Amino acid sequence: YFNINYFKDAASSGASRLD
Amino acid sequence: YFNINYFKDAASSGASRLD
Amino acid sequence: YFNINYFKDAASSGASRLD
Amino acid sequence: NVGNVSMYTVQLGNQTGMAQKVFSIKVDITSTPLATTLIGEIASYYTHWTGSLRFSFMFCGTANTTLKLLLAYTPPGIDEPTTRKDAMLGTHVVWDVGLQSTISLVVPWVSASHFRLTADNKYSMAGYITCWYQTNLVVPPSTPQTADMLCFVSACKDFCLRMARDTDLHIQSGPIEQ
Amino acid sequence: NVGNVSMYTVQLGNQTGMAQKVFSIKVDITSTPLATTLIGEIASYYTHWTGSLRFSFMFCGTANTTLKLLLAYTPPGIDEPTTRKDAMLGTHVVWDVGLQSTISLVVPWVSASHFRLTADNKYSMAGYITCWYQTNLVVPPSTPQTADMLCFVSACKDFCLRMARDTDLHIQSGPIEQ
Amino acid sequence: DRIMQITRGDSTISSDDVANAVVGYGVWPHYLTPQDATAINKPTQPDTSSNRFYTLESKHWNGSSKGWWWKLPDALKDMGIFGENMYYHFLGRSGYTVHVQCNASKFHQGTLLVAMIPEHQLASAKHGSVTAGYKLTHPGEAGRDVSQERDASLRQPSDDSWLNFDGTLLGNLLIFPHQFINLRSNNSATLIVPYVNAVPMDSMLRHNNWCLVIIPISPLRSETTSSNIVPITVSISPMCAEFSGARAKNIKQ
Amino acid sequence: DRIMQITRGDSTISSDDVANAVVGYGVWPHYLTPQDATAINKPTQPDTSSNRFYTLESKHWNGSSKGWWWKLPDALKDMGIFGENMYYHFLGRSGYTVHVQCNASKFHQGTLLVAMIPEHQLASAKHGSVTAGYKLTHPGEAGRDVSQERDASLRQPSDDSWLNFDGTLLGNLLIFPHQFINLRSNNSATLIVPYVNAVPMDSMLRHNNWCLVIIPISPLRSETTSSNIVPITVSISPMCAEFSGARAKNIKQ
Amino acid sequence: NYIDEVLNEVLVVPNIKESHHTTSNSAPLLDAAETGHTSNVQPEDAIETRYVITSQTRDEMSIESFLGRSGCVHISRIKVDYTDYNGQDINFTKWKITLQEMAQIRRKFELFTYVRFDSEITLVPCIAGRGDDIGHIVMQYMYVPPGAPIPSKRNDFSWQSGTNMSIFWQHGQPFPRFSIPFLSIASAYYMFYDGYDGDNTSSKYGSVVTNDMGTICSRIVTEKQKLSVVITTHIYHKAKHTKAWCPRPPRAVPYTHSHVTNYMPETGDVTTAIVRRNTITTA
Amino acid sequence: NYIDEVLNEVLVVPNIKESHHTTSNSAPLLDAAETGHTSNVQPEDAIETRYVITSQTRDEMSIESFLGRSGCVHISRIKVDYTDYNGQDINFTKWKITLQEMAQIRRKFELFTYVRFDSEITLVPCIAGRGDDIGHIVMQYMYVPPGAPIPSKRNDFSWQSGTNMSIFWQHGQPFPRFSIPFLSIASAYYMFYDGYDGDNTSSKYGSVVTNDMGTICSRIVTEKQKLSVVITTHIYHKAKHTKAWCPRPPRAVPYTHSHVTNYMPETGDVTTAIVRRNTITTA
Ligand SMILES: COc1ccc(N2CCN(c3cccc(C)c3)CC2)nn1
Ligand SMILES: COc1ccc(N2CCN(c3cccc(C)c3)CC2)nn1
Repeated sequence: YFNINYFKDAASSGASRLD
Repeated sequence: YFNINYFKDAASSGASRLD
Repeated sequence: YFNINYFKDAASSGASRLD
Repeated sequence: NVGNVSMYTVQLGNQTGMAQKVFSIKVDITSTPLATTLIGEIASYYTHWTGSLRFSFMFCGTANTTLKLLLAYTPPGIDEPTTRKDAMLGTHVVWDVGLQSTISLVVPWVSASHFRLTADNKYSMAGYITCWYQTNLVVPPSTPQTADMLCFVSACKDFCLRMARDTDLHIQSGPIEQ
Repeated sequence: NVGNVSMYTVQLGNQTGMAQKVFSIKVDITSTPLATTLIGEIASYYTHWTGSLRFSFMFCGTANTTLKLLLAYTPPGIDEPTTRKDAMLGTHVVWDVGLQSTISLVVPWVSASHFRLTADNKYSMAGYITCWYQTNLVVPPSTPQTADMLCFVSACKDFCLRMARDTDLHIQSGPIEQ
Repeated sequence: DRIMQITRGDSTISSDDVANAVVGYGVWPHYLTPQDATAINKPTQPDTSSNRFYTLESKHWNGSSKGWWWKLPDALKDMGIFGENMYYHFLGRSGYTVHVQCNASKFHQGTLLVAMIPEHQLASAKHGSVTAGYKLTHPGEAGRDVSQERDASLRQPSDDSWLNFDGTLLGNLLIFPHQFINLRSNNSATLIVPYVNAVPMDSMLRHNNWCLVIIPISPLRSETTSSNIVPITVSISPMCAEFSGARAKNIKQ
Repeated sequence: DRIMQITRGDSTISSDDVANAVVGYGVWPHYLTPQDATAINKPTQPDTSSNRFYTLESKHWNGSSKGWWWKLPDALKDMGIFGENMYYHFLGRSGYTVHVQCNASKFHQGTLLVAMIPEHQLASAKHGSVTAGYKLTHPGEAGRDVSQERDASLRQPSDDSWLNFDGTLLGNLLIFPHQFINLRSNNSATLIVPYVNAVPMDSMLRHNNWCLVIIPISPLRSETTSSNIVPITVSISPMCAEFSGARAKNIKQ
Repeated sequence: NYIDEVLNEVLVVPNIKESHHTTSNSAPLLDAAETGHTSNVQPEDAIETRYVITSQTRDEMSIESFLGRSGCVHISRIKVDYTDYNGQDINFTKWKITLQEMAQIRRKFELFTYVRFDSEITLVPCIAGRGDDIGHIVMQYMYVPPGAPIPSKRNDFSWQSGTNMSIFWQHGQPFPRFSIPFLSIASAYYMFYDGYDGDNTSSKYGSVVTNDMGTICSRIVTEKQKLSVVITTHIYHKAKHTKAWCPRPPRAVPYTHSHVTNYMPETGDVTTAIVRRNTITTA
Repeated sequence: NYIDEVLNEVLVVPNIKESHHTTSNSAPLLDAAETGHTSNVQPEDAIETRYVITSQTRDEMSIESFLGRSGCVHISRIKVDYTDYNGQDINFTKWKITLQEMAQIRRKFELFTYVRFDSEITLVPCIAGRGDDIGHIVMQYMYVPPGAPIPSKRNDFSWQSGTNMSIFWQHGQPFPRFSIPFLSIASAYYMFYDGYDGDNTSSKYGSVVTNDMGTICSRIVTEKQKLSVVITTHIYHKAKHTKAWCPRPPRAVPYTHSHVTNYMPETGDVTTAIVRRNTITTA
């Protein structure tokens, strides 16, 4: 389960990723 | 229903399997 | 909506079927 | 009779008169004497019933004995018939007692509402069934002159119930111990 | 004996009489002496048990020494046998002490219910096992005349448990400090 | 045709008149399968020498008779071989055939209701939580009731018929495998019954699986000399008997 | 290798030392064939529950011991199941396995001759035409002789060994199926024996087909405390038991 | 399946065909019920029937809609105490699992000899305020099979459930509801029994010999409080995935004691549902 | 997998084949247990067995269903004070993580030498009302590994958790429950140890040397209140994704002290579960 930005804005999202 | 590790980390998950 | 045995065990499930 | 077994037999008697009547019960399957019956006991677990029904009678008479009863189903509409002619007019079955022994009377389904209520209701009144002598009970010498007939009721493939509900026929004016 | 080690050995003795009896224990795997055993200790973590079981005995006797015991499994049904003949009638194994040293006795699974309860229950009574002399314990000159036999119990591939529950064999009438 | 012939051991029974035969729950009695099994030993299966036609003690049919029962695993606790194998083994399993004979003449009138019943937990005659006693639900060939008298000190069952002894209006009893003996057509009653129980093989001693009841419904009525006695005789045949869990031997009681 | 393992019922026997085993007349015991048969009924064949390893009463080996015998069809007239089926049936047929155990130490010296014998018609101890009595050739688990005392009023056999009890120089006895128990090598003796008799199935009561004898040849000699008792224990297993001619039940005697 | 299952038309009953008259030999209305069998006669046989296409399902007439319904089988009660907390056999309940201890439902089953099923549960704590404020009251319902440490009193060590099941409910959170297999041991639950404990002329005999699925102990955590309370955690039980073998006559007389069949009032010359008639002639 | 896993038929046991008699040389029933090995004899070997197709799973006999069950391992308590709020070492708890401080569960593990697993947690605050109204009482459970500022008293600065974990629970909201890896450091959790701190004849020695996974400090936010309270936030622990190496004998004697193996009552001449018999001859 993931990438389901339930919210529109980007500022709202999980902790970013890593690379 | 399964394998939906709603959480990122592995330490968080159901009781393992059997084999 | 159905057959989504959210729980592992079989003892936990809806009222069986009919046939 | 009631607290005993007899409460199950119906003795077919003398009858000085002729064309006399035996018994009657009403069809509303939740009505003592019916009720208590495996069926009744049950039906009383549902709010509505339907279909045909089957009444069977057996002669616990003798072998050399003979008789002919007339059984009848008087559909809902009027009063349980006072006389045979009046009752013979509707649904019935003449029963010839003989080498066989069991006559089975069917109770067709006559109703307005596809369905009837299991609970006492003036509307959903299923009617009456009664039994009378067609001829007599003749017995050759040195045979008893009264004998019994057992009666039963099983369903028809017609049959079906619905709307489960808790029973009538059992009040646990307890509790229950240990 | 019990708080010591001996509590583990069974000395095979003299026996003036013949065909005399050694010991007995009951099979209900949650019953001291059994219980405490790696198995028992465990089983007491589950509500139900099943399958066959294995009892093994070893001769801590001498080399020049000799004997022959008869071990038996008396299934559930009656009382632990008072006499050998009576017990020999059911499941058993004659054991010839010799160059080998270990005889293993199997306890078949005899029961009505595929499964037995781990908890003391008159119903799920597994039975008794007992040991007696077949011959004697003969020892040539200047050898002791009593000697010991150790006994053990391991499972069978038959075996299996279920319904986990908290143990019996351990009451923490504590607490526990620091 | 009504005539019937039955052969079970070294024994055979005939009946020039009958009301079919009945197979309990439409299943024919047979031997246990390695699927439903549980035990591990090889069962002893006495064939013929055991599952044969044993006849019990006879009884009188009175105008005062009330009814009499026999409990099967128990009725043959003495019947040779079967009834020894019973006592020598823990696990016992077997099905039966019940031949109920009761004749009189075509000038007689009477009706007997015969029925078998899985787990017939009887009720005590006395109010409370005291269950019927062993020794009284273990009568033997002889059966129980008749319309008899007895100590009320004994944790004694209900001699009570109409309630089914279990307190279920007799008459619904027709749900259990049954048939009648209407002296005007019938002569006997034949019940055949497989092994019913949540376990593959039970204790032939502690547990009686089948329970049989015979109850006069319409009272015997002749016009003859009461010198004319009309017995009721029961005959039984273990079928597909199987035993196991061999050992010493229990004890009679 | 000498070690041996034998499994017969729910029973097994072991022996960490042995002198082979012997099959009587080189024939292995089995069930009767529809060719040599004669009877017409279906024999009951208790398997396992019957043909299992029964052990008798034990005995003492004395420096004064003279010898002791057991008659087989008879030694198990009490051994559960087999020994009931015996009494319930007319015809009985069966073969056996004889495990003779007798240990002591490697510091002991002794020799036992074990032998089975088809039709062992014993002789009476008293001159005449009076044959041994029933009741005395029908001892039971317990066996006979030892070196015992008894009424001479009884049509009593010959307690006489060297003549074979039948009056044939013991020593020619080696013709019957046998083996010894030389305490210096041996531990047991194992005899296995089919059914020998001019008839397909005999009377398990009137006729004892096999007769077994054990005779001290070289007297037991230790240098130990006579607190050291060296028993002799016999164990037996009907094999391929088959019965038939079911009925009431004989009576014990 | 859907439609048939959503429309509930799985088990449908046949229709009543049309008939004509019969002046013929074979009389279907005549059979001999002594055979113990059941007649097979129908409308179409006895009368001059018409033609009715049916549409009644025998869905609700299935051992699963007959059985599969939640029923009070026990009412655990705790009249708390603050005076003595703990103490022996206090402020924590322990009732023996198995019905009987409650009617209605008990009667239902009993309609069959044997039986088997996974049991669904549901709790219904009801906190009665006997004080001027209860607040937060945690609860611990811990099941316990046989041979298991049953708490002597509240805070034993058995309430650690290191390997047992304990469900927790705190005032607010919805009603706990869990399930459960077919437990028992062999094949099915003995709806009766005609066996005993043993040969002991003092042994037990009844459907209490084959059913001892341990006990369940309650206990109200949260500890000592000011304003008192009393709890009544109701219990309902539902049978899901049920099975049935061999049926039997219903129970007309009001039960007695737990386990057992006994009928036998304190005089009540005994009593059944049957009503009395003046005469058979008029109904 | 499903079926096998849903039906729980993963680890099935073999069946018992059929046997016949054996009048043969090799005696399987004879082995010498001194070899330290275990016999391999079976039903089929010893008797004349039949044929039983089995159907018992050894699923529930897995280190995960043996271990994977929640158990009280600690009962944090706070008898609040309103008189002095803050003050040093008050109204905030701090217990040393690791079992022992609780039986049942402790005994379970100890069945093995080493071990390893992710730990699932669950809190169970229980607010006892000692006042005429509690209302809203926030809570802060903040974990703290080693070398970390442990709050001197309630409101330190360590309750900011700028980089620590603090779970918050407010009366109403369900029971908090989080997880946690295998922490430790090397490979697995020392279920025992036969090492010491050092050569100091005053060094430590036991399974308290290899396990110091810091401490966890509680603390009830919300500040000062009127009507008092007392809290008891229970603790349960479950082992998910567990492993096991090398087993060992269970613990029959009631433990002593935390850490350590010590057995040794205050006289109790010592005591074990073994029962006494009159005679070996009758059981
Ligand atoms: C005789 O058949 C039954 C009838 C009832 C029963 N119950 C069902 C309810 N159950 C249960 C219900 C709630 C809580 C706990 C621990 C157990 C116990 C067993 N078990 N077997
Ligand atoms: C010896 O093995 C163990 C045994 C227990 C343990 N615990 C598990 C629980 N855990 C824990 C549980 C709840 C809250 C917090 C912060 C930590 C601490 C470590 N760690 N290692």
